[PDB]
Amino acid sequence: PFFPPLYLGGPEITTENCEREPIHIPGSIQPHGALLTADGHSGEVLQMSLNAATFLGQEPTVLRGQTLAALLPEQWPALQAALPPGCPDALQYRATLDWPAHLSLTVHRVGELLILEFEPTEPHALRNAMFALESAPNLRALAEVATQTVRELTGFDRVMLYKFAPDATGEVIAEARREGLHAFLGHRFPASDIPAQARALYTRHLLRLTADTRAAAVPLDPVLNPQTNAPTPLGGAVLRATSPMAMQFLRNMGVGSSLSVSVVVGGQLWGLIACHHQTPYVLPPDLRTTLEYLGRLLSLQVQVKEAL
Ligand SMILES: *C/C=C1/C(=C/c2[nH]c(/C=C3[NH+]=C(/C=C4\NC(=O)C(C=C)=C4C)C(C)=C\3CCC(=O)O)c(CCC(=O)O)c2C)NC(=O)[C@H]1C
Repeated sequence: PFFPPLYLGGPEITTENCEREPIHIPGSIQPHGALLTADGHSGEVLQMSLNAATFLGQEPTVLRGQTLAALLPEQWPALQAALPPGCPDALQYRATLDWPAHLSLTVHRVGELLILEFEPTEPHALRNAMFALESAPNLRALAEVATQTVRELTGFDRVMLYKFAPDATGEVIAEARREGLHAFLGHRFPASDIPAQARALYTRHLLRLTADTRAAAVPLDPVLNPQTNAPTPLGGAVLRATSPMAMQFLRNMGVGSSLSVSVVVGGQLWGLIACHHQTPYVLPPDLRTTLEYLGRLLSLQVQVKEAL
């Protein structure tokens, strides 16, 4: 059972209680984007990341109480139509906004709350890349093709296929890596390195990232959803702040930027496409959607090859 988060008197997480960190409700985001939450009926802005002015041109206390009908007149109708009450929380509305300078808008619904993520935005290849995954003659070749394809798409310094054993230990079973990096191929890691609540979250929410492993989280205020007087679920928000314990592991590994995609086989977390960059690095939003698609395609191909 989860500890309370830090803003509800919960303890700072240690290695004795890795699995009890409520990573889905950090009440904070990464600073490379802005997050608002809004009432799913009124469009009233209820919560604001403290950096909202950087991206949206208005202070949190000025955005607070304004409606999405006022703030996003061109998107609000489509947004309402796209994400009705009771729709799946995996369902996304996506728009490209003109900003005086594009801004990618990603929206999902959790209960009666809309969660709005704003971050800056920037097939012949992909088709051949899919056919390459399809064409791999065994699981090892599939793993190698998948890591090299993702490295070519992203430019990440390292792309690993990280496979879970039945005891939830992990192993790097393939990797594409920059010249000069030390090999992790064949290295195994304890189950606690990706604790049980992270594995559960990653079965439902298939991509997460840390753009800068040194960056302080930006608070969401007010931190509790005024609808519920309870924490705002951020498991479906790519801007969600990462566990400080996970961020520290990456810094100690010389990793400035991390991104992973779930590999899901018969509804169980099989592994991760796990990416590192030495330098902080914001993967463009369009490249993430492509990487989510490849994760789904890889998941289907892994299920087939392992039966053999
Ligand atoms: C006491 C808690 C600890 C802990 C928690 C923790 N770890 C994650 C997430 C990840 N850990 C990963 C581990 C590895 N990445 C590698 O490259 C290697 C080895 C080469 C390992 C072992 C990975 C891949 C993830 C997923 C996220 C990512 O892709 O960067 C979480 C969840 C983070 C979040 O989503 O907020 C947590 C709570 N890790 C520990 O090592 C102990 C100290």
